[PDB]
Formats: sequence, C-alpha cells, structure tokens
Amino acid sequence: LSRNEIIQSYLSRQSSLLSSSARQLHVLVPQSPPTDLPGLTREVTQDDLDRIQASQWPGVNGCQDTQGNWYDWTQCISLDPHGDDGRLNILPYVCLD
Amino acid sequence: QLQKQLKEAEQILATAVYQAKEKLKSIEKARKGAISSEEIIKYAHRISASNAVCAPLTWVPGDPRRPYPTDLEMRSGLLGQMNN
Amino acid sequence: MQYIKEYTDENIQEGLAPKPPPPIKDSYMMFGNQFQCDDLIIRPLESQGIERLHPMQFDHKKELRKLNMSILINFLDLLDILIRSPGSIKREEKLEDLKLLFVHVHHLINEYRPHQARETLRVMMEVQKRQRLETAERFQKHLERVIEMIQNCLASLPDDL
Amino acid sequence: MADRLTQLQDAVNSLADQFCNAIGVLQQCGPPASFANPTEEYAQLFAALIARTAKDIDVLIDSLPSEESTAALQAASLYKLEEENHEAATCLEDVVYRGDMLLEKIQSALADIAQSQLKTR
Amino acid sequence: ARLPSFAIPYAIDVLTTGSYPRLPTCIRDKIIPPDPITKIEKQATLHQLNQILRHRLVTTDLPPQLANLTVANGRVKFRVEGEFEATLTVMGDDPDVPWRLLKLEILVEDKETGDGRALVHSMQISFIHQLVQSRLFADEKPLQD
Amino acid sequence: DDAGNRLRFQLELEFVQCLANPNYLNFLAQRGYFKDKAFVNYLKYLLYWKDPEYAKYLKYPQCLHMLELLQYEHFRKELVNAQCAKFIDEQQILHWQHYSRKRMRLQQALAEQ
Amino acid sequence: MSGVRAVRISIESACEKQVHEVGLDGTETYLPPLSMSQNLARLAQRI
Amino acid sequence: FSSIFQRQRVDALLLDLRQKFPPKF
Repeated sequence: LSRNEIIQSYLSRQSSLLSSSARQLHVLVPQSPPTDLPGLTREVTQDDLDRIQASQWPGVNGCQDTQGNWYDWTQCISLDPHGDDGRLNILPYVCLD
Repeated sequence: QLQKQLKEAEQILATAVYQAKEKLKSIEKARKGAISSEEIIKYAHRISASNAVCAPLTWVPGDPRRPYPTDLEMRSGLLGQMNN
Repeated sequence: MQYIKEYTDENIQEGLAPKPPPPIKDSYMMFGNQFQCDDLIIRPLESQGIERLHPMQFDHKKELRKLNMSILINFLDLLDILIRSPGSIKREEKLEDLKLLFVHVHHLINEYRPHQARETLRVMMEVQKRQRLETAERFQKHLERVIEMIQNCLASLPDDL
Repeated sequence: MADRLTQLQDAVNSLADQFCNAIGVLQQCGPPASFANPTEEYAQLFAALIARTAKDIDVLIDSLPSEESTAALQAASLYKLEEENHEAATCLEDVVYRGDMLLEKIQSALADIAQSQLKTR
Repeated sequence: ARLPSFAIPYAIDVLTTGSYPRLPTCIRDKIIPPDPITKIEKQATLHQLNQILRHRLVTTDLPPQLANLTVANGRVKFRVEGEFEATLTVMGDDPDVPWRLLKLEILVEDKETGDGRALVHSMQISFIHQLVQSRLFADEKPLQD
Repeated sequence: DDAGNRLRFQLELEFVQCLANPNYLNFLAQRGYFKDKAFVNYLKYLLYWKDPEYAKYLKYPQCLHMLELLQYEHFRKELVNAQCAKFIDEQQILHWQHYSRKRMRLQQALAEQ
Repeated sequence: MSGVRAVRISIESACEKQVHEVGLDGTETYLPPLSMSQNLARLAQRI
Repeated sequence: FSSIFQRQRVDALLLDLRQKFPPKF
C-alpha cells in the first residue's frame, strides 16, 4: 500500500494478465423477443425440444463462432479478441464431473 | 476342440454380462432415489453458498474457513451456548 | 463445545422406551448462527436493500454490456472529478456510484447461477442417456459375436461326426 | 469452479482492482513539475491492461447463454429426458436378460461336457 | 458479493443415496479393516470356483485309480475310499494358480493298536500337509505327485 | 411437544454437522465419551439424517461419511491418537481444494497448446 | 424460480474415478482400476 | 484385569516319507 516498486508493479501486471487473459470472436446474437415461457408463450410442443436436443441452437445449446467452429456447453473455447499472441480461453460452462 | 472354443465364448460373454450388470446396478441405485429438480438446486445452493463442500478459489493455509463446522460456529451455536 | 447429554441419557434403555426422530421443520430454524428460514429464494432480490437501475425488460446480456460500459465511463468521470474539483461533494457520490454499479454486475451474473445449475442437470441427463445406449449397443455386438462363435463351433462338430 | 461465470466474476474483480491500482500508482508516483518516463510507461501499461480486461469481460458476456432458454424450456427438456432414460433403461435390461439366458445355457452345456469327460477318465 | 458455483454432483451424491463416496478412501482403508464377506457374493464366487475347478480338472492328468472327485462347493474332494481324504481348491484364475490343500485326513483306523485314539496325531497330519503343499508348489503335474 | 421437538431437531443437526469436525472427534475420543454405549445407541439413532427429507437440512455434508465411519466401533477405539485425527484433517482439506486443482490443470492445459 | 415446475430426475451418480489418497501438493492416486477376474481372486481369498 | 506312544513308528514313517518324498520350495 505505502510503496509500489518496478518489480512489484510488474508482478501486479503478470498476475492480473494471467487472471484475465482478424477478429475470431463469437458471432453476435441479437435480442430475442420469442422466449418460450414468458415471451412467445408456446404451449408445450415438440419442435423446440427436438431442436434443443439434436440441432444447433446458438443461444441455448452452444456458442457459435467466426471461422465456423461450434462449441457446446461442455467445451472450452479458445479465442483471440485482441491483435496479440495472447489468447482468451473461455472455460466450459458446465464442467460435467 | 468343442471345449476350448466353448470356453472362450463363455469367457467373452461373461465379461460382457458383468460390465452390463455393473451399469444395471448403478441404474437400479438411481431408481431408488428420485428427487424433484428444484430440491436439488436448492440443496446445492445451501451446500455451496458459503464454501462448505468446495473450497474458496483464493485459499492459502492459515485462512480461518474450513469444510468442517469450525471452532467459532461450535462455540456460538445452540450446542455450545444453551447447555452452558 | 458440548455433547447433548440429556438425549444420550434417554437412549440407553430397552423395549420401546427409546425415542423417535424429531419431525421435519417447515419454518424458521436457528442452525449455527444464521436463521436459514425455509422457502427462501436462491437469489434474494435487489429491491430488498439497494436501488435497482434496470427495468423488467431484463434482457441480461444487453444490460450486462450496459453495466460494463457504465462502469468504465463512471471511472472516467471520477478521473474528471480528480482533475477538476477534488474537494467536491460528488466524488463521495461517485465513490458510492460505481460501487452500486459493481453490485449490479455481480447481481446479474448470480442470476445465471440457478440457470447454469438447471442446465448442468440437463446435459448430465443427456450424457446419461447416451451412455446407456452405448453400453446396450456394445453388449449387443458382443452377444452377436458370441452367437456366431457358438454357431461356427457347432458348424465344426458334425464335420467331425 | 472452472466455469465461464467464475471467469467473468474474476474478470470484473480484476477490473475493480486495476482501477484502485491505477489511481494509487499514478497519484503516489510522478515527476514533480515545471511552471517521469517510467511513470509515463506505467500509465500506458495500466491503460492497456484496463482496456484488455474490458474487452475480455465483453467477450465472456457474449459467450454465456441468451435470454432464450427460459427455465420452462429447461424443465420440459428435463421431463422428456427422464422419459427417454426410462426407455433406454428397459431396453438395456432386455438385452441383458437375453445375454444372461444364453450364458446360463452355454455354461451348463460346458459343465456337462466336463462331467462326461471326467466320468470316462 | 459473488456466489460460487453450485457444485451439483456433490448434492446428487447426497440426495439420491445418502452418503459421500467422494472423500479419500485412505481414511477407511488405513484405519478400518475391510468389510466381511456376506452371503450372495459367496455363493456366486463358489459357483464360479466350481466351474473353474471343473475346467482345471479336465486339463490336468488326474489320478484315475480310485480318486472319485466331487467339485462340491469349490472343493474337489479327492477321496480314495480306503485310506485318505483330500480337499483341494484353486485361488485365482484357470491357467497358473497352484492348489491349496484345505483339509487332509487319514481314514486308516484301528481302535485297538491306537489305544482308542486316532492313528495319527494332528501334528503329523499338519506336517504331511506342509510336505504335500510344498510338492504342490513344485509345480509339476501336481495330482500324480 | 412443539418446542421440545424443535430443540431436539436443531440441537441434533448442530451435533451431526459438528461431528463433521475431526478435531471435535479427537476431543470426544480423548475425553472418552465413545466408550459409553449410550453414545453408540445415539449414533445408531442419528442415521436418520441419511433420509433425503432429513439430509435436505445438512449444510455441511461430510458429517454423513464420518458418521458411517463412526458406526464401525474399531474407529472409536481409535482417534484417541492425535496423529490419525490430524491425518483425517489433512485428507479432508486436501480433498476440499479438489476442483481448484482441476481448474489449475485445465487452465494450464489450455495455456500450453 | 418464480414457481418453476419441478420434474423428477433420477440421475446416476458418476462413480468413475475414486480418489484413494490425496497426496501432499496435489497428485491424487486413483487406486482402483476396476478389474474383473481380480475381483474373483479378491473374493476367493477373502472366503 | 496327547500322544498314544505308537507315534515312534509313525514318526519313523514320517522320516521315511521325508526321504522318499523331499520338500520342494
């Protein structure tokens, strides 16, 4: 608190950057006016459950991406939001077992 | 030559039915206990709101918190106070 | 620390004289030191204690991006406070202000925590289902092989006879 | 742990920590005045780090799930998965039953061959 | 302010089957000896041992003289009717486990020369038990020896 | 008896989650209430926490594994030694940092590739 | 929440890797390899 | 806080068994 020195300030730098971290970002997702219980109110049907099981749904069953690669919830996404060599690594959302 | 080939078929089917009965035993244990989903979510919140079953992410030895009740919760509970 | 001694004195007996388990409590208890009354919401609302900046449109991702940008712009305005008039009243408000913003950025993403919880149950069930079918198919293939194995050995035996 | 959510929480806390560290550095240390270069380098590095943290927080926010998949869509999918898990359980039980019968038959046959071969001696 | 992740698999291990496999078993393994073998599993292991014993007997050159054998309960019961009772049992697999000599008994008896007592004391029977167990561990064609 | 049942409920739940503690277990071992058989009837009685509608309330979960481990009785003749109680404590705490070490391994495995 | 419907899941607990001894400084030793005939050797020894 | 005294003959027979069949580790 009282004093910050070159070595200690650089320690702060590497610790903060290792905690935190041509585009390769996720494809943007717009707002969603049809939501299933409140918004659109679909009576329980069947197309929605078959889409949530088998197909690709980019807001529900995974995160899509530029360069095309699909990632569902149990996988870890490697990206690079900056123009550097440092890569963001989004951890899995679920982490089964 | 009947015996040896019947034996190797017996052994392969034995390992197959053994692993299958392992999975069936686990399914039958899962059949015994079936809980509503919101009870599982609520209990998971009570078990991991404070770090009781999984450690805090920045923990160094000498930190006071522990996965057991702790000395302070024991000395401040009904058990420690109301009898003494 | 102590040991409930009256009930352990009760337990040493025979016949039906030992005691039954207590009934389940559906109201305020006093475990530990907190109360932990039942029927609590997992995420207690923000309207109980602090202000609320966001309406019921509540489309979580847009408001999280809004709160990120609001945190950065209020940091820049705090820098404008420190440049222009450090003795102003507003900095105290400002040093409160972004605090409230930070609270909301935590309070929205805690609302992803039940959802995440429910969602991990869903994928666990899917994986569970898939593994069952895989073992079924695995076993059936083994069954088929054993059958044809027996068959060809039976196909060998009249050829010895 | 190990979720996108805990990553986002740690990123937001790192943003607040970089705020306090940036002010505490850039007010405590400076060249005096005129009516140093290391301090200017420190300022550039701190600004870059804050910008990078903001970009990372934005990317993680984009990454989590939408305001579609409400809780009822999770619950109905859970219901359907319970039904299909019951059906998969009974199907696995049937294939295990057929295999068990075949195994007991071949086992008894091999035992009878062994009894005959020992009795001939 | 932040609320850590809900750790569902521990709660699934609570509420379905009310215990905790997740703890290091070195606690129970170091402090407590293992659990005694129940029924069922006993009958199944004895039945598998009976089958393994049949298949091991049909391969080895069994003594064909007067040794009528009964696989009774994992014990092959080599008994010549005149003089001698042996109980043998394999421990592990079919190919390479040696034999154990669970109970050896001498049937030769005269209640007059042996003065109303057994012809051979259990000391000498245990000695012959060690000698035949050693020559089983010599791993020849064992039953002839 | 509403108040008696309430106090028995709350007191018993603080006792079992207190029984999660290896140090309180070493205290009970050294002060020697384990050799009393009223206590072993109590510990047989306390296994009603394994029911789901009673395990709904146990905030500290481990208590139940140690509770099974207490019913053995070769266990309760043990734990008077503080070295084995310290060993149980080291194993509990080293298990407790599990998902944290999983996080470290996963982040480094993502970092290298 | 807000009165979300609860449905009766029956989830198999994942019992694949059981930690035997947690080493000091990490390095758990997952002792059981979950064999088949060695189970027979164990139970035959224990009888 | 026996031996029935016909064991001399059985013992000599044991020694003859040791010689005629040696132990093998």
